[PDB]
Amino acid sequence: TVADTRRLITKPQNLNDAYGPPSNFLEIDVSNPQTVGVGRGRFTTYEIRVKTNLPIFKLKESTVRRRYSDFEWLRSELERESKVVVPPLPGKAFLRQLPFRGDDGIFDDNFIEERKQGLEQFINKVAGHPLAQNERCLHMFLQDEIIDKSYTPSK
Amino acid sequence: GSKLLDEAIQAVKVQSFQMKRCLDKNKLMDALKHASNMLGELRTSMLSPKSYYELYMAISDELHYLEVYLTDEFAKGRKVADLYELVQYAGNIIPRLYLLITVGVVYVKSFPQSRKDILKDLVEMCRGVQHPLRGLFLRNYLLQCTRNILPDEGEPTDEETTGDISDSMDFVLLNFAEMNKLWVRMQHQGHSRDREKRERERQELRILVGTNLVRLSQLEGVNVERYKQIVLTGILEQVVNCRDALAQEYLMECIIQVFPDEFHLQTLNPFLRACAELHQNVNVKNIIIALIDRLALFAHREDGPGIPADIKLFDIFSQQVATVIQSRQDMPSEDVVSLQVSLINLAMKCYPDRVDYVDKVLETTVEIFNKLNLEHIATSSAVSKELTRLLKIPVDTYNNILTVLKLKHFHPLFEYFDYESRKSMSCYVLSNVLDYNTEIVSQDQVDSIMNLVSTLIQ
Amino acid sequence: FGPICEIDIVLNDGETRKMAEMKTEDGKVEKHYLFYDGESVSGKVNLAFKQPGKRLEHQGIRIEFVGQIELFNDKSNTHEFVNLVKELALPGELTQSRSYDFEFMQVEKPYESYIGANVRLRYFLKVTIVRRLTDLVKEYDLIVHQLATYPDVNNSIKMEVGIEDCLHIEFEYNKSKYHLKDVIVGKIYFLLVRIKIQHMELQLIKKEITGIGPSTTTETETIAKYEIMDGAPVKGESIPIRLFLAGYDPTPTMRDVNKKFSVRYFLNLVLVDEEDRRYFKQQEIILWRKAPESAEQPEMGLVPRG
Repeated sequence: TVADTRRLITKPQNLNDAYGPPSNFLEIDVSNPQTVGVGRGRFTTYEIRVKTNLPIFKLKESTVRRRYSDFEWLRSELERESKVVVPPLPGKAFLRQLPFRGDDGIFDDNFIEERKQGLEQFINKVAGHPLAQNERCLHMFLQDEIIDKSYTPSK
Repeated sequence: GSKLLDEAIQAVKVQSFQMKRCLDKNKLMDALKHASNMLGELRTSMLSPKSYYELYMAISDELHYLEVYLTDEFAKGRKVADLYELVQYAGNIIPRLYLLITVGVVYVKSFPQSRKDILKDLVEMCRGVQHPLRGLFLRNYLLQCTRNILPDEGEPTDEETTGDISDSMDFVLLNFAEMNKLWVRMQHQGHSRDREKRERERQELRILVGTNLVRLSQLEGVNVERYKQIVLTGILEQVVNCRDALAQEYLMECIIQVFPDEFHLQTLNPFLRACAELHQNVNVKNIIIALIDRLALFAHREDGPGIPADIKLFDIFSQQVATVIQSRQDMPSEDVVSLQVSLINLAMKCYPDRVDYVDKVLETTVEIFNKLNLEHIATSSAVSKELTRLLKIPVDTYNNILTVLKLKHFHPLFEYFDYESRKSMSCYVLSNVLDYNTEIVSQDQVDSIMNLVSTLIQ
Repeated sequence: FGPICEIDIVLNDGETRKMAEMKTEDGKVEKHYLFYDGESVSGKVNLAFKQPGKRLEHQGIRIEFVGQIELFNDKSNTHEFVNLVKELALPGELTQSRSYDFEFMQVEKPYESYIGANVRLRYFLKVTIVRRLTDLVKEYDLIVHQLATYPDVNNSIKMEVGIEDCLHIEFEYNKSKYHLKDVIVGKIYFLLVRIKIQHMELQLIKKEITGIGPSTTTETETIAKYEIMDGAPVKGESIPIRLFLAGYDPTPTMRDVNKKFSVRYFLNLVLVDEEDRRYFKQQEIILWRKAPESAEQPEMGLVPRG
């Protein structure tokens, strides 16, 4: 013997498993920023579009509209019960809401673009976390059409 | 940017320079440390399949300078101890396995007693790379390195060698099944809006998967009985179960091309039963046509056995083409007629004698047109295009145009044409009967010429 | 001037006897004669006299064979577990060079030499010339290795672990007890995969535990990071492991040596997903010396699926 070619014996893979589509599909896109309101009470909303084949999520496809505060609400609800050290949001920009700036403030396009990307970054890390997928707040945020803040945290 | 590619090939050329440098000094372990650094470039996920292909080719060329260094060194009695074990110390798997494959083939040449176990080992340890692109290129490199060293029947009779033709068939079939698995897996990776890009990327890489079938045909020990029982049985098991139109269509065509017609004649009913199981988006018409076209060139090839009398080609293809068409959910009518054309073409080239076969296609073609509750077929319609091409083959191909007029069901097909094409086709037939001079016409054929004039004028 | 006398020890089998290497601090490698439990230690003490004309008044000469454990770099914590004495000379004078024979009969050496982080176990011969205020002292270091034979029982480690409804796996290593130049032959088998795995690796982890009871300090070092899978498997996929231990030169497992310290080895299996999350399971393995003939990167332990 010139070579150690030792291996443990393996069970042949079933062909439905080998050629079947994987069971780990989950993509979430944050898109299409839109101003809602006029004057003082304006705020941007983003479309949150989910496609999945994980059985824990109730809908294989979902589209919902969300505000940056909704992203803040989710992170808060997760920080209290989840025991998942939650990633950071792209940042509240208080000083962009001050008047007579040299840009459109909270509606500047470079700002909204960088925020949008940070929100997609955030939601994809959080939604893929196994312990975060148990919490009722995540499913509420992603797939109920409006969030119910008067809820009792379960699971 | 496309810099990534060039930066990598620059880095490759730096490490491959220092590799050959150390190989000049006989500093093997220091050569391997650079070989591993070079191979580290194949770990990337940032390159496209074309870019990655180019990087692979650069690195494959450099690995050959190492592989030939070892093979000679071993041949001249100065064999390095534990080298198989030593290259497995690499902490990253992609460098580890490229180096393991390289050292493996050197060991097979140098220690024929270890041939069976090392080959079986190399095909098996590749399971470590589950990533589609990198896994396909790894398994491809396995298949190229092992090209000349796999067991076979016309071999030097050194009775300390291990492994026979069976072990080679399992080696390549196993590697085939893993590569196809990875190749199909590419359908589902990345984001859902790059579906057309993925199918484009997969299309490019098809040659990597198909090389396995090519390698199986190159084995001299793969006779017709081994093809029936092992190789085609292995290949069809993956094909029907992969449930992927792109691979099914490619792999079935690839079979027809790669294996001989001797094998195709003994396996027609299994091949055509498999055609009926394929995904609905597969162009089954093209599969059946490419097979018939190949058997037609085999009938006219003299200094060969020809087509045996027990293989009733016409009865097989007539019956299976019908069954395949039944298996399709929504086959266009033009495609059904394109198949009638190849059934004619088959019958002309494989059995020039038997006119009753050519007429039976035309009889069945009538039944198809009759069965189909058809609105009037314009000359611009694709059905008309094919029916015209169908009818022109007997007229164009036969020596004596008299023999065409004696066909019973040639003319009833004229019914279904446009007014414009009846005039055009009657003229084309009648024109050819004057272009070549007439002998006296028999009772049946006198009737057929008058019917051709009656379609021309009215 | 310098020293009046120099002490050199020379073993009787100093040509034929095998030597051995020890890794110390900052990559230094010493080499010393190798010994085993039961062997006799014998040789000569040679006193080279350096200042001719002068004289060395002493109150005795002895040689000591010592095996001791040193903790936390503190002389006051040194414990001798082996001490043998041979008196070589009564109180007297030395005017020229002289040599003395010594022999320690069938010497017990119950533990293997070790140089760690918070611990050292070492053997040495110590010669002492006793003078009125300051003794002349010479130490002479020795390696001791402890041997073993193939174990009565060596069970394969085999287990089903997971993150419930996300990842289920069965791993298997071919033994519980590997010799220093042995090979981990194993497999990973995937039962359920609802995550996107980037890569998997097998790690060899060394743990040095010092002290008694709640007084416990643990030093951890990661000796190997051996990638075993690149990419995302699906269910029913098997991944072969072949890790050669020769490539990492580890020490043997040492369990409650003199009730003072331990050195233990663990195979740590780590899967990393596409978002850099990390899933692990740790398994102790015994190594033995063969007788020759966190937001960025969250961690979740894989739990037994009983």
